[PDB]
Amino acid sequence: ATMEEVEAEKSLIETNTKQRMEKTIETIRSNFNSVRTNRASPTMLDRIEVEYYGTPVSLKSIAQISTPDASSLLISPYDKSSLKAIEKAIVTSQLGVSPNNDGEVIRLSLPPLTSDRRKELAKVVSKLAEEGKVAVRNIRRDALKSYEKLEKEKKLSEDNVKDLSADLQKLTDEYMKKVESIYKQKEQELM
Amino acid sequence: SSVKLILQGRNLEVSDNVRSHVEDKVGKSVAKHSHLVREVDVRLSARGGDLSKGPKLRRCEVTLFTKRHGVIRAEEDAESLYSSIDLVSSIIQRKLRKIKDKVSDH
RNA sequence: AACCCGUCCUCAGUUCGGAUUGCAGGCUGCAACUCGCCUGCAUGAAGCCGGAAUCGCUAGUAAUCGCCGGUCAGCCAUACGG
RNA sequence: UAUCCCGCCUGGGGAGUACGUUCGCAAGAAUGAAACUCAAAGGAAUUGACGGGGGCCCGCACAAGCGGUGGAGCAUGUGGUUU
RNA sequence: CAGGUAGACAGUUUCUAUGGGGCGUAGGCCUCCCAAAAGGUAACGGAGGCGUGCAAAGGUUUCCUCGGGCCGGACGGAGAUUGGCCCUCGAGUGCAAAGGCAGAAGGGAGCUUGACUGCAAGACCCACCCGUCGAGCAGGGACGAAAGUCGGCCUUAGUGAUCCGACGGUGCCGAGUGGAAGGGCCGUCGCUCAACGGAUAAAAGUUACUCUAGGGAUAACAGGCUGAUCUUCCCCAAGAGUUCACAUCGACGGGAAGGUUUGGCACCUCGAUGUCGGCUCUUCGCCACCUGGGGCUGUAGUAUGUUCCAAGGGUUGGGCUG
RNA sequence: UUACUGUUCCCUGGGAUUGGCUU
RNA sequence: GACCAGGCCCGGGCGACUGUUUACCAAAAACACAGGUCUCCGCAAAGUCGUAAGACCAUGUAUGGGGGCUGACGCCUGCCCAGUGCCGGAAGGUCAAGGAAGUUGGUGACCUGACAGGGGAGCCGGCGACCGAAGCCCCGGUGAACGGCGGCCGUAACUAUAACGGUCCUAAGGUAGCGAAAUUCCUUGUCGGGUAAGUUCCGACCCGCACGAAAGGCGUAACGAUCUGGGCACUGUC
RNA sequence: GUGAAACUAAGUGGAGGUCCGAACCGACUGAUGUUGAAGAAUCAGCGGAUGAGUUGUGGUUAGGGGUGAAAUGCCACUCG
Ligand SMILES: [Mg+2]
Ligand SMILES: [Mg+2]
Ligand SMILES: [Mg+2]
Ligand SMILES: [Mg+2]
Ligand SMILES: [Mg+2]
Ligand SMILES: [Mg+2]
Ligand SMILES: [Mg+2]
Ligand SMILES: [Mg+2]
Ligand SMILES: [Mg+2]
Ligand SMILES: [Mg+2]
Ligand SMILES: [Mg+2]
Ligand SMILES: [Mg+2]
Ligand SMILES: [Mg+2]
Ligand SMILES: [Mg+2]
Ligand SMILES: [Mg+2]
Ligand SMILES: [Mg+2]
Ligand SMILES: [Mg+2]
Ligand SMILES: [Mg+2]
Ligand SMILES: [Mg+2]
Ligand SMILES: [Mg+2]
Ligand SMILES: [Mg+2]
Ligand SMILES: [Mg+2]
Ligand SMILES: [Mg+2]
Ligand SMILES: [Mg+2]
Ligand SMILES: [Mg+2]
Ligand SMILES: [Mg+2]
Ligand SMILES: [Mg+2]
Ligand SMILES: [Mg+2]
Ligand SMILES: [Mg+2]
Ligand SMILES: [Mg+2]
Ligand SMILES: [Mg+2]
Ligand SMILES: [Mg+2]
Ligand SMILES: [Mg+2]
Ligand SMILES: [Mg+2]
Ligand SMILES: [Mg+2]
Ligand SMILES: [Mg+2]
Ligand SMILES: [Mg+2]
Ligand SMILES: [Mg+2]
Ligand SMILES: [Mg+2]
Ligand SMILES: [Mg+2]
Ligand SMILES: [Mg+2]
Ligand SMILES: [Mg+2]
Ligand SMILES: [Mg+2]
Ligand SMILES: [Mg+2]
Ligand SMILES: [Mg+2]
Ligand SMILES: [Mg+2]
Ligand SMILES: [Mg+2]
Ligand SMILES: [Mg+2]
Ligand SMILES: [Mg+2]
Ligand SMILES: [Mg+2]
Ligand SMILES: [Mg+2]
Ligand SMILES: [Mg+2]
Ligand SMILES: [Mg+2]
Ligand SMILES: [Mg+2]
Ligand SMILES: [Mg+2]
Ligand SMILES: [Mg+2]
Ligand SMILES: [Mg+2]
Ligand SMILES: [Mg+2]
Repeated sequence: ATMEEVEAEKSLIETNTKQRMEKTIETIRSNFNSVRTNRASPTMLDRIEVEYYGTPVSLKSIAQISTPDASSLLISPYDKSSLKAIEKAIVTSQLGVSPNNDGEVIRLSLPPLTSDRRKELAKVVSKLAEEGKVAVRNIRRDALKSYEKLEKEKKLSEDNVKDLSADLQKLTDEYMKKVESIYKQKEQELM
Repeated sequence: SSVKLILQGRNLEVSDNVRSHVEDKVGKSVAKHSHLVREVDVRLSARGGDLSKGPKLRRCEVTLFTKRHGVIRAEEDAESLYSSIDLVSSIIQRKLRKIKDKVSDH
């Protein structure tokens, strides 16, 4: 178990972690944005498509999305024939909003935050954080096995594993703090 | 795999998201008997609504010529474009499976 | 016209094959560059009967040879109808 | 055609399901709902269509024969791209 | 009698170095540095290599010079091969490195086997055993016209004592004598005996059921040294702060004290310095949580914020956890 | 204990105990 | 009315239970247990103790005896025989002592040469064609025998998951049931319940570091000077 | 009660590795003692107590061993 072997076995296993930790933190942030806590919605209306002369086309190409207020939204359709198609898609999408019409445009109104919704919604926010922590702990759980597999194969010493393992926890614990930090700023958004 | 494809904008323009949806469906139904066929013919159409009088309806005509004197004719009509593509692909997978059951009758 | 008689070419990308391009000319037409048809020369590609597949034909038919006409000033007709 | 007695049905799905009860070593049997939901479900028979059902017959339908296409070059049409 | 066959049973082995031991790594030889201008010189100090190869890459005689850059020339281009010019040892010398070598120790050609036999004055090295160079003499020879050169390779790693055995040779001995068996002698061969001065022809683990002889020469607790780390301050002020570096934070970096953290060293204690937390009972320190008294404020007031003097006194009861 | 060298139980062959007629 | 003379209830883990155990720090979840299963033994039995004679087993006879594992009862007890074991097989290959077709050497009655060469008989030796068992190799069976029971990618119409599929490697890749457990490192996992507040306790989820089917799995009334949490009553524990 | 049985109500009977609890055999908790009264006991409660029970007398098994409801426990205060 020369030093050149410890560096290589450290470099191989460690890069699989860091390259895997960044995948989790990237996807975990996407799980928060999918909760859609009625802050602002230039993004919600993007995935809804509509039919325009036998062509499924996104709403972004057919009309403009302007946010005059955080709790509302304005759609300026260039074609009046395409206005009704937008109303159909929003309702069939079942997002949870009742669109209105003023004869020219479509206006949305995100509802207010209720107490019953905030608690049921807060349970989802905590649940996603739990799914993030277990994702990290599985990576700590996978990395330490490989150090033990090298040990049983007599390519590392007992002394090397205790050093790498103790040094590997410091790496993961840094990424753990990123989980709470994203959770702290989110819990402030509930109010 | 290793099979060509032919689309046709009969009464409209063929988009890219649509073309991806076409390859996804027939790619499933044809991947099974992929070593029997060489090409895939497709013809999309649209009618009604704002274009013509009557209910909006979009046709998807799909023809297939295998490597051994096989001919398939499939035509369906639906209210949307993707729904029309879905129903036709189910018909091809039905008749395409009917052929192997006759060849593998023994 | 295929065909008959006679000379030459003897299995070669060849006296097979005639694409591509340059030069020099003619006819139609007010007009021929994009965008017509032809002549005279010189260049002389690919191509050695052709995968998986697939078409026509049961008698003067298939195969093969050439002729005519319509539209048309002219003609991209190797088409169409005989 | 008639009399006497027993059991059994009252649209379909949910469902012979759930709770509870009796029996059974168990597997399970018997008894047996409701919420919600559709305007049908179903029977006989006819007519066509269809059948890797049966029987018969026909067309260059296959088979057999002759010559081609698909390859090469060049006419000429369609798509596609481009404008 | 022989072959095979159960740790059922017996007798034993199971290396050392080591900033405690173990897991790891290493064990012999050569080269450079550390090595302090002779030589020699340690560390778990920094870099790399060897366990050979060549029948010519040996010996002798003899003729040559590589490499780089530019220019010219078909395929040919940065680069094959060819001509010329310029700088001159920048190449190469089977392999690591150092040192050395230019009409050469490098690169070719011709003949050859001295990659001999029997020696050897005198030296270098040095605990011992080993190891290294070598004028010169005889013999019989190679190359060269001759003088002269040659006892393997430009040099330094390419290796293993002794016992025993094996092959070949031999004018030696031959257990009464003659022979023979066998042995000696000469020439040479056979170990990754690599833990490489090799304990045997032949050997791994476990003990928390344990035991003895010893050690503070040697670990864990504590003390002490050190102060990386930790804690607490200071220096510079790029900026934040509506403008305004210093009301309050202060990056980038720098200079300190303290000895409560985790550690390094292993100096006291191994014919004993009994541990974590808690109960009870103290007592000091200030780098100040509250109480007393002040300054500044982006201090209106109340209430803070930061900081100075100040350690007199005070600093609760419970749930979970050893 | 699949550490080294051995012992024992056990299995197997030759010999003794051990002989006759046939194939 | 003194002395004498049960505290009780709800829930969970382990073991079925009565019992046995480290005399002098461990009474238990360990041991035993009824039962269940595998394998051996046809009596001059296997097995066990002995140098042997012989003894026990047994004055018994496969509904009996010995040995291994498991441990009432109830529902069940899966996959892999490549390897290691055990059983059986017998074609060939390897093969001891021993036997002996022969071959070879030493000695020398003699012969010859010029001290040496050759050499009969007899004696003493060496080598060994071929014959030569079991065992092993080899061919099958056997898991309530020792034992083991995998990874990497992609895919569902919002994300997220992956019913499904592809690939590599093994003898085979963990089936029922259970699951932060007497097993879970991260860990005081997370949600719920209980408490004014619960690193312990109960229920559930499953990311099972490293459950798992007779070294048995999941449950289980009763029992326990067993471990573990809560509550009523009681009290100088406080 | 039935065709006869199965099944079923009383009485008799007094079973159990049954219950409470002395002797007897054990030794779970705590206190005390810990140069003890005692080289394991005293005090207060505790377990089994018709059974796989306890006990006397007289005997058997002896160390590369014996014995062991198996702790490496016991074999004359001594047992890897
Ligand atoms: Mg050609
Ligand atoms: Mg030809
Ligand atoms: Mg052709
Ligand atoms: Mg006809
Ligand atoms: Mg009918
Ligand atoms: Mg035909
Ligand atoms: Mg032993
Ligand atoms: Mg042995
Ligand atoms: Mg001894
Ligand atoms: Mg040592
Ligand atoms: Mg000096
Ligand atoms: Mg020196
Ligand atoms: Mg040089
Ligand atoms: Mg030279
Ligand atoms: Mg003699
Ligand atoms: Mg000599
Ligand atoms: Mg040595
Ligand atoms: Mg223990
Ligand atoms: Mg023990
Ligand atoms: Mg000391
Ligand atoms: Mg310490
Ligand atoms: Mg210390
Ligand atoms: Mg101190
Ligand atoms: Mg210290
Ligand atoms: Mg003393
Ligand atoms: Mg002060
Ligand atoms: Mg009492
Ligand atoms: Mg627990
Ligand atoms: Mg018990
Ligand atoms: Mg008991
Ligand atoms: Mg005791
Ligand atoms: Mg007890
Ligand atoms: Mg006790
Ligand atoms: Mg016990
Ligand atoms: Mg016997
Ligand atoms: Mg057990
Ligand atoms: Mg086997
Ligand atoms: Mg087998
Ligand atoms: Mg399962
Ligand atoms: Mg927990
Ligand atoms: Mg576990
Ligand atoms: Mg508690
Ligand atoms: Mg639990
Ligand atoms: Mg287990
Ligand atoms: Mg099993
Ligand atoms: Mg098992
Ligand atoms: Mg069990
Ligand atoms: Mg108990
Ligand atoms: Mg009793
Ligand atoms: Mg009692
Ligand atoms: Mg006792
Ligand atoms: Mg008492
Ligand atoms: Mg009592
Ligand atoms: Mg009692
Ligand atoms: Mg009792
Ligand atoms: Mg005695
Ligand atoms: Mg003795
Ligand atoms: Mg004793």
